[PDB]
Amino acid sequence: DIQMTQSPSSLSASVGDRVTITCRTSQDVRGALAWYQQKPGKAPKLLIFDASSLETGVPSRFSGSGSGTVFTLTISSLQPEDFAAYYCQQFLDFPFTFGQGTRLEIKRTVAAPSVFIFPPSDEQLKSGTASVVCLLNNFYPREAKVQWKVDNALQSGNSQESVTEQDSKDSTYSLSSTLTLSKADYEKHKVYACEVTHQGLSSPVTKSFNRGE
Amino acid sequence: FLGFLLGVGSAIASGVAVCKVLHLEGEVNKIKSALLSTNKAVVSLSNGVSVLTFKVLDLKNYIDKQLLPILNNIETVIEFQQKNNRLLEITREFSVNAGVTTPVSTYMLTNSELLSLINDMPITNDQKKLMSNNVQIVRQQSYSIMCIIKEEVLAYVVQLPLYGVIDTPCWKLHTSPLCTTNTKEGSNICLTRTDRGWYCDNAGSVSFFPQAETCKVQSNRVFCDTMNSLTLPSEVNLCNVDIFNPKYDCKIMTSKTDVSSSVITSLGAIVSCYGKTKCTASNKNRGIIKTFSNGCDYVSNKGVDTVSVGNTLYYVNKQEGKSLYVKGEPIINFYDPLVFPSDEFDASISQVNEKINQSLAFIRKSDELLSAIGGYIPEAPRDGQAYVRKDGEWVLLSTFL
Amino acid sequence: FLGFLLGVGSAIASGVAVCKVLHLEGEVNKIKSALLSTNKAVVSLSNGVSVL
Amino acid sequence: EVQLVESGGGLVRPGRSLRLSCTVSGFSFDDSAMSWVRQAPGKGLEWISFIKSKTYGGTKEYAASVKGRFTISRDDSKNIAYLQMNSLKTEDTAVYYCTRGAPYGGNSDYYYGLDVWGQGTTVTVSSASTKGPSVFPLAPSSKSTSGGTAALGCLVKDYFPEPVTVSWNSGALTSGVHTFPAVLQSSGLYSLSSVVTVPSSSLGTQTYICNVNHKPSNTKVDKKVEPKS
Amino acid sequence: QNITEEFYQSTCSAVSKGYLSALRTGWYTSVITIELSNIKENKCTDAKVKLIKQELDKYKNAVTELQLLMQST
Ligand SMILES: *[C@@H]1O[C@H](CO)[C@@H](O[C@@H]2O[C@H](CO)[C@@H](O[C@@H]3O[C@H](CO)[C@@H](O)[C@H](O[C@H]4O[C@H](CO)[C@@H](O)[C@H](O)[C@@H]4O)[C@@H]3O)[C@H](O)[C@H]2NC(C)=O)[C@H](O)[C@H]1NC(C)=O
Repeated sequence: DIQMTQSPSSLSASVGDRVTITCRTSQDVRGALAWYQQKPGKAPKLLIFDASSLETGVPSRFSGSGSGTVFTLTISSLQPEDFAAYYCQQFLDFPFTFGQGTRLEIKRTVAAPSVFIFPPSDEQLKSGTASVVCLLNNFYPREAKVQWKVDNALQSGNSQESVTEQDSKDSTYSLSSTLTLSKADYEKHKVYACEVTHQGLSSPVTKSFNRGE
Repeated sequence: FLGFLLGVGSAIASGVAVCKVLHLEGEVNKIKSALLSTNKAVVSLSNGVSVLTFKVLDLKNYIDKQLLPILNNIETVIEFQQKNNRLLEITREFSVNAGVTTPVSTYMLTNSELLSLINDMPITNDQKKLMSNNVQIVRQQSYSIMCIIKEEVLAYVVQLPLYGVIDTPCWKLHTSPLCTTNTKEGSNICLTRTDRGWYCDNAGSVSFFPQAETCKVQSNRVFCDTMNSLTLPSEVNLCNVDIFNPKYDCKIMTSKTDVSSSVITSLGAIVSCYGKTKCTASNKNRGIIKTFSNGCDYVSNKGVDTVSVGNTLYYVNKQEGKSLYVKGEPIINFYDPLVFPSDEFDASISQVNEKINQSLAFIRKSDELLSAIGGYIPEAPRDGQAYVRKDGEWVLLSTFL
Repeated sequence: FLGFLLGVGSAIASGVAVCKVLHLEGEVNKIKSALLSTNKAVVSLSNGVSVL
Repeated sequence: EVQLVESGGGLVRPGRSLRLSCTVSGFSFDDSAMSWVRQAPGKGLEWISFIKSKTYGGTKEYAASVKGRFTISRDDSKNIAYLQMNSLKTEDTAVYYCTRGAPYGGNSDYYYGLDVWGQGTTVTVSSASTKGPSVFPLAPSSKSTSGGTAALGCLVKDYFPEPVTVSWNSGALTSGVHTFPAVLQSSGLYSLSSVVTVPSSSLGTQTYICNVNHKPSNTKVDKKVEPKS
Repeated sequence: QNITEEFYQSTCSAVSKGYLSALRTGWYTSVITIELSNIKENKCTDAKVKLIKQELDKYKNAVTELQLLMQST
């Protein structure tokens, strides 16, 4: 197979800015690069074929360039419609392997998250499991680190994160990390803490609770 | 291809008509008095026809006013040259072209003056817009007939085009030879559509231009000339979708010359690869992307940059558009090569089918009379004695007994 | 004589292709920046083709 | 005019078989080549298979990830292209798109891109059965609500298959609501959380009820979320 | 705009649809005038007069050539 490597994987930019996504290949594909636009959930759309040739119906702001190993996709003046995912594909020989993908997000001023923690309900404890929920509400940028501390012991392999899309109004993200434990393991300890590390906060915020209150 | 079917017309016949009108006495004075105040005016001549009039250079009000009193600083020299150079170049262009020049040069009529003439032309605003945005094409379709130089003005008529048909749909037909693909050399037969050229809708019929070299194209707009056109019925377009339609007899051309060639279209390329010729279609980055088999095939410009047939390299047009490949059996396979009329130029589908019925008729009829016209007895030997009929011969009757 | 047996081609198709490439944004600035020092240079366009 | 409609998706047990069918409408199917590309939940695009036109043989080209398990085929008589999925894993759960390979010219065995794309069909491979959800409140504290603006929510746990509709106060509460995307748990069942930010002063007085509707099991659950003690 | 093209394999031909007409149907005539001055001869040996005199010679020879050209239509 021929190796595809897109750079960068994530890109933050505002409307009217000039952006450039790069696609590196392992071999000389002889200018057989393709650029596609995929909006979340919808089918991808062929934007650029050959090296620089533009597919019919694609606006003039989309430019393709590069040759041999490095290929560049350029958007001259950004529009609110161009914020989506972009994939490069090789068409030298089979397999027609795809690229890594590039998420294109709307740039915004930094906003520290609102941290909350929710203990497991009494209705759930009667069933056998326990789910402790930590919520990071309305923050930017996307990158955030969440650590669970049970009796000040860091946990790994039991949390499961889930993040919302960029808000269409304020352009902020919201994250929900769920720590899953057994009823016995939950009732063995007493202090449960969620440590949030993010760029907007100078020091990591640790929201915690104790079994009972 | 079908340019011989066109008529023959006199191009500047209209302008010369106005030209000879200016030769009459006093006619030039009407113009000189009309332009005595302004530089542009409307003059209705003796025959009632109204024409625009323009004074582009006034050496009288320079030589008699600014130059004469000195003859009765150095800058005055150069100023004269700048004023006189146009008169010289207009002279040069005339003295070579025998008084009739085309296209109309910038010396004969600058862009400002031409746009002024278009602005005062008595036609619609849409035509003013069209002629103003395409002045280079209007120049190529205009003439400059030198008329008279009478006391004391120089005069030439500029014959401008009038576009009475605008914004109707047009389409260009490209054709190429369609031959069979046998292994023997002289065994193949060829057929080619001759109706290639430009077509435009016009007054419930179609204007056909067989010499597409004379039609000029800017963007998606086509400036053609009706003088070298043909007024065909609307049904002519059927020849593209149904060549065997009875309502229109489509024109073809037969031969036996199976040579390889290519016809670059607006959005692609036709390749007729016959014989041992090697024909390919190539891309500027990938290289060869198709090796044509024997026959007539097509390749769109979507991703193709060059097309090579034999020793010939063609660059295809990189215009944006959708190209559609319509499948179909090559109609040349519908013909029997043993009765195919191979010397046909001004031919058509029905003319070829009727020559085939006629060629076939004589064989079935000659066999219908000759086979068997020997089923009858001939004439007995015409000597003295009598002959009776025995087996297939005339036996001497005297043998009984 | 046998001129009808010839094919039909576009003469300026290549130059017009380079022309349509020159309409793109920044394409003219690459040339103006390349010839800012000398009067002659070799420039590779966006599609990789190198032209004088 | 040009349309690709893939069909035949849905639920299938791990190790079973499922045949996807892509119907082409709008152009000549015989002259064109078809390809299958899938996208896993949360991951990028993955190229799966490719079948050439009749003109250039009948060559089926597969990707390394599904070679030997998947099989592409075509029926030109009815303008359809199949993707037979055998020996299915849980990793094959994805959205399957049907695409058309664009020849480098009008007709050529070299392709520059995927011209037309179908809208896709969702294929879920899981051993799990149909199951309603359990709703648990993510209640705040009744002693020390933080900030002036507090957040509360509902935890919709252990349900199959996707998806569930979560509303707050029967549709009256909309501002500040974040219903997170579902996450597949280690048990094979899904679980999501839907939260909402409300003023802290309304916590002790206002009633907040989340309404979860689960169509696959026909389960309607309204859970009132109130602080502890 | 929005240009199309179709290729018919049965007849080995191609049609390029999507163009607009601009046919020349008739003619329109306009008269352009250049007013000249009736100067009989350069009636007048310094440096500047030599140039102005031969430039007037260019003018008179041009109108003479146009007079010879006018002798036919
Ligand atoms: C020839 O005719 C065509 C029409 O037949 C026409 O070109 C059209 O121009 C418009 C201009 O806006 C195009 O509209 C947009 O095109 C972009 C290109 O990527 C699309 O992304 C847009 O889709 C949006 O729709 C989603 C719906 O939810 C949005 O959420 C999202 O933001 C998408 O961006 C939108 O369609 C139109 O696509 C073309 N169409 C074609 C066929 O070219 C024009 O008159 C002529 N063409 C030219 C080049 O002049």
